[PDB]
Amino acid sequence: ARFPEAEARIFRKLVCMRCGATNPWGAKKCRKCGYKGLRPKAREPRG
Amino acid sequence: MRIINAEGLILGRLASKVAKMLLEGEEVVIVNAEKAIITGNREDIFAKYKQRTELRTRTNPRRGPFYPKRSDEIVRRTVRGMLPWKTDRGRKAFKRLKVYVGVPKEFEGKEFETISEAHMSRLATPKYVTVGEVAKFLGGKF
Amino acid sequence: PVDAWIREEIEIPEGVEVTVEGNTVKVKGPKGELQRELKYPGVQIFTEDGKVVIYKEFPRKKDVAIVRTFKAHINNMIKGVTEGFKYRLKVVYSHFPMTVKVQGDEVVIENFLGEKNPRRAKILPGVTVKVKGSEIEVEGIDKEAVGQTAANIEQATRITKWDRRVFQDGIYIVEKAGKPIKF
Amino acid sequence: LRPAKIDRDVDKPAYTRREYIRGAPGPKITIFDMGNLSAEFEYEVSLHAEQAMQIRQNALEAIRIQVNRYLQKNVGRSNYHFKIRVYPFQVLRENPMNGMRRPFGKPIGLAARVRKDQKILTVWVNGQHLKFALGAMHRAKMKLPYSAYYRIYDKEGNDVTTKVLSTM
Amino acid sequence: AKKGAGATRGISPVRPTRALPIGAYLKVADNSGAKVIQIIGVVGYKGTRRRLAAAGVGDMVVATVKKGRPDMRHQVVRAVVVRQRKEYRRLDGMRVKFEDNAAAIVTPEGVPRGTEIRGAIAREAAERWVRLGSIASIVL
Amino acid sequence: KIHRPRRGSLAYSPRKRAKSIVPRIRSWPKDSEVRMLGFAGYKAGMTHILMIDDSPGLTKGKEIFVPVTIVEVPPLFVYGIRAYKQGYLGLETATEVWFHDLHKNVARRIKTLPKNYNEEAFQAKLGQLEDLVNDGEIADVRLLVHTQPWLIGLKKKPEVMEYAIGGDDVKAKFDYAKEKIGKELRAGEVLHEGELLDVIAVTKGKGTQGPVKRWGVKVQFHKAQRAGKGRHIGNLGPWHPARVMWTVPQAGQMGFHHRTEFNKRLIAIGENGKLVLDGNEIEITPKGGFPHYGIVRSDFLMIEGTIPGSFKRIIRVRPAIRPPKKKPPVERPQITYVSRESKQ
RNA sequence: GUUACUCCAAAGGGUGUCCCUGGCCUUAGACAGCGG
RNA sequence: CUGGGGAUAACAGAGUCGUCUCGGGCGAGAGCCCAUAUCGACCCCGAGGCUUGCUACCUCGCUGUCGGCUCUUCCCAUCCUGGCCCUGCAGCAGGGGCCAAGGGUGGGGGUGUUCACCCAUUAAAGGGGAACGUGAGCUGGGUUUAGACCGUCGUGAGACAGGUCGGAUGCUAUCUACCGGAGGUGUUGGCCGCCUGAGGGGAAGGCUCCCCCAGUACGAGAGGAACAGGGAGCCGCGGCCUCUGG
RNA sequence: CCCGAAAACAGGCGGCCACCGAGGGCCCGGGAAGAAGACCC
Ligand SMILES: [Zn+2]
Repeated sequence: ARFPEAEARIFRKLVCMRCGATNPWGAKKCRKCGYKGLRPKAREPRG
Repeated sequence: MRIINAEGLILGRLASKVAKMLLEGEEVVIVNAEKAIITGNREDIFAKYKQRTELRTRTNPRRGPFYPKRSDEIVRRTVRGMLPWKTDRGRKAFKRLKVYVGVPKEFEGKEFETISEAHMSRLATPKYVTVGEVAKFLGGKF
Repeated sequence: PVDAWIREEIEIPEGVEVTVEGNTVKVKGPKGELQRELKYPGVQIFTEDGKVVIYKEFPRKKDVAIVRTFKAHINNMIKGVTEGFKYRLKVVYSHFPMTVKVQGDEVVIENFLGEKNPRRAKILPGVTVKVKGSEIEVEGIDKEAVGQTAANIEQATRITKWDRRVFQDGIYIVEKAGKPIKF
Repeated sequence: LRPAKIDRDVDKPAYTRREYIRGAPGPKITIFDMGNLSAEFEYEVSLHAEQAMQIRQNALEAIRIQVNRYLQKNVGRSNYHFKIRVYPFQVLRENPMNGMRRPFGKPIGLAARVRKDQKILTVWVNGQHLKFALGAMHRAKMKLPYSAYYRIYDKEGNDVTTKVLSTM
Repeated sequence: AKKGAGATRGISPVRPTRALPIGAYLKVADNSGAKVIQIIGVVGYKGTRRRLAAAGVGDMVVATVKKGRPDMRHQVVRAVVVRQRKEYRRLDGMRVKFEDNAAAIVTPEGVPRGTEIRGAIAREAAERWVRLGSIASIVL
Repeated sequence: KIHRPRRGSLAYSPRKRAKSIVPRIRSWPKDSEVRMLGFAGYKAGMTHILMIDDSPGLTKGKEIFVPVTIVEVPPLFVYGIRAYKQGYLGLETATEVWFHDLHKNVARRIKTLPKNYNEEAFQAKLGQLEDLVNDGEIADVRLLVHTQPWLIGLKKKPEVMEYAIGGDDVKAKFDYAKEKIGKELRAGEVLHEGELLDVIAVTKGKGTQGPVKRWGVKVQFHKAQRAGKGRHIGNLGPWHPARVMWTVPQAGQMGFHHRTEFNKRLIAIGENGKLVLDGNEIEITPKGGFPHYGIVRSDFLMIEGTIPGSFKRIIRVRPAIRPPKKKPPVERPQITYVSRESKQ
């Protein structure tokens, strides 16, 4: 139940740590707020 | 009576000219009211007109306001705005005008004027919408 | 401004014919006609020795971007009447094997996650769908139609309520007109 | 305590003289130089005020601690000569609230009066810690009441911020 | 079916009239220690401004025990209304009524506390609550 | 704050006397079958039946009590045909043709009728209209109809109405109308047993009533009952806006309103006051007569439930405009008992 | 936006677009692909 | 008691926002490790005027009243109901955020209470504005006018931003406003009847449970879903008198 | 779904009279309507 075919289109996103919005994979700042803190979408549990 | 085809004309400039004619004393008929254009962004335009339509007296809705939803009446109301509606002179001028959607049989194959200082080739930016679009968004039968 | 006469040029291939009349571009190849409206103030399109020329006379950055967008579109139309486009899709399931069928202008998916109700996806005019085992192919001439049909089929299988790490069943794109998808 | 929009303006007269002010308080800030105090470095990163300000000692101390911690953790005491140039002399007063009967404030704190384009603080450094000095600059700028700007100064009295910034 | 082996709840077609509001006293018809209860609530009921909850035959109420053996006095219990004086209609049109207002004390899940019911109960209650019709001799 | 919903609905305002006592029909339903889309009659009374439930739900298959209202429907006379074209804003009447041979009593309603108007002129006008319809100028065709209340000794003055026709083809509608003009129409030729109907009438009159009855406002505390304000409302509104709002409940006319009631099932169509069971024929008029009415003698509908209006009043009926998906089947249900006992 | 005043919200961010500057690259540079 | 005063307090309004409530910038760090899933110090920048204060522009015979009952309407800074995103999101659930104000947000106990506390239900039992909405609409429990008692202060007469018992609620609607009912004029001759339908109003509908899907997916277990499909009820709205009751 | 030709472009259609008189109202017997008026037979 790993399915890389599915991971490559579920988990190729970035998230802004101020506003929370999803952003395209190769970006530098957020669509909405202009913030520079963008992290990859969590592909494995953290914590 | 002067007959003006509104196809491709900027609404406010057209209305200014027409108001001056009505005040000078002429009878005017506008045809193809749905094909006149309004410049700018669709969201701002539609928001303005929807806000106009949801204005009413809180104590009695039979006392207005009565802002329009149809295209011919939008055009008529703009002209009215450009006149002295509170005086007898303005009321008589406003009675000298008629506006029509499309072209009715009675005006087929006739001389249609055009107002040069209203025309959209004059424009440069392509952000524009149509009065018919506005009417459809507001819910008017044309 | 950037320059004074930005001019882009596309060479026509063996058996293609481009008509340009009235902001409408028309392309004929071995297979099917294709039409497209491309208008912006100051931008002109016409034909040369063999070429399609797009031209503007004192451009700004945005105008440059638009000229090159139009060029991209014309090239895709030409490549499409010349060869065509084909996209590839793959099906995966943990439990509950899903049956995918083509009937009319809709694709039908049933037994998705155990659901009694079937999901449905539209097929736009002029696009062909084939199903070979665990794989789907979407082929045609219009790039936008082909991509839209494929995206319809992929969104017909979408989950909002449960964790997508564990729940991964669905239909996914793996290749868009040649270039494969990779993480 | 009260917000600093009350005390950042410079329109009141100077109120400094301890032999006439009764009940005046002592300074919370006591240290003004830090690091290696003789090393003869090269570059002087100095902050300047954009317009005239009154800076409180609470803010001054916050800046002190923050900047020195950054510099100690990422440069080391044997470098980074840090100095705060301005002492807090002006006495701030608040009206003990009766109402506006007999309003003349009792002392509550202190501030330093800084004029347009007046050096506030300096970090002397060598070639290969400029980026950390500029981080200190930015951290400090973020904690002041009005805006400021930094310069980079060479020996002989010259401004070199343009090119030294360019090369990095 | 998930669990049909033994079920507590059923389905009636009638829906009698809500006749007994908050504040009503009810004689207890089963062999538990309680004798008289008072209604303080009606399970599964939402009202409006200044309206009291009310119940009829077949409904579960929340009650307080007023008379009874000491272990039960001052306790808050669940009960099913099993007899009422106000007329209600059957599918054929005929009205039915009883001589008193009476309830039987149960568990929230529906299980009867007690072993027998003394007297006649209503078919509506026996149908909505299946385990009561077994411990009641006469059912109408 | 305590929240609660407002007292009464604003959807039937102004609450005024009806314009006419004959109800108009504003909208028509879409029916493929080319037929006349409604009928009219006179209310007679209520009774009840027992029958085997046919509607979806539980109780399907069980015997149940069902209340019934009876509507007396003598045959209508089709006296005219009317054509409608498309105007600038909406539909506009183009032309009407009336039939030449009319009952005497129609002049009590239409005081000024044509004088000579022979059969030949009638045929000529119908030809004019046929050619107009064949040209392509016409958007709709409707029938003009009148009641005959002299066959039941109720009145001599008739009610005059206009009904619509089902389907799409204007030419097919016109052929239907040309067949039907100059002839009587009976309710069996139009309605199907088991259908769902909408019913339209003017409600019972009550005159001027106050807001406890008209809007369902609360009676005030007993202190106010002894102060003279028991059946009043508290206040007409706030300081600003410095006017009474129309939404505030007040006294006035209650009843005699136009109302439409959705989805009433037709259960049986009778003949000459009799209904056929499996073997026998039974009079639906109860022993002693329907009260405030007498004896049903012509033709009648059973409609289950309740309908607006007083007893001797004109009711209009149309097929359902807003029905559900889970319908009952269009057949007469199995009836076991009909009440014939005295109703007084 | 269509406000001389009587009667108009910032610290902090965006190179969104139009401009003035200064360094490192540029006969092969910033990637884009075949390989070590 | 008289004469006066908004030159001067209590109150509604007006101004202001220290205080208050609601936010934000940077980042000390806490979080197995990992700044930003969650929590975020110290300093610095703001919004609102529904919390209290400050001031004394308006009003000294406008109405001076708090709370409750009744009745209408508005905002969103969203508790439930519809739809989505991230997670230190296995499922069931939780936490934090975005769109969205169409509908719902109730019944009781002690106290004059608003508020707060408690009980049983509930999908949840959100909060604010409208002269702290509403006394020419009701009530009059509270708010120390005149009578009286206790404590304390005072030589005393007396007092108490202390407690306790008792203690008058007026009005024939001039104008406008709204609910409904009638008579005229006009619409270029008058009259009968049938229609169109510009424009206005609407919540006319809103919500819960049960069966089945299924003891299934998920999961070490224990626990425990969803789409579609079938039934019943509660609240709201509009009618009717066959049945049942008054 | 309810109100709705005073919708000032103040409407459409069929028929009657007119350019003594079509038609209406009061009066009379009533009620399914109703504070006076209005509505209905
Ligand atoms: Zn953001």
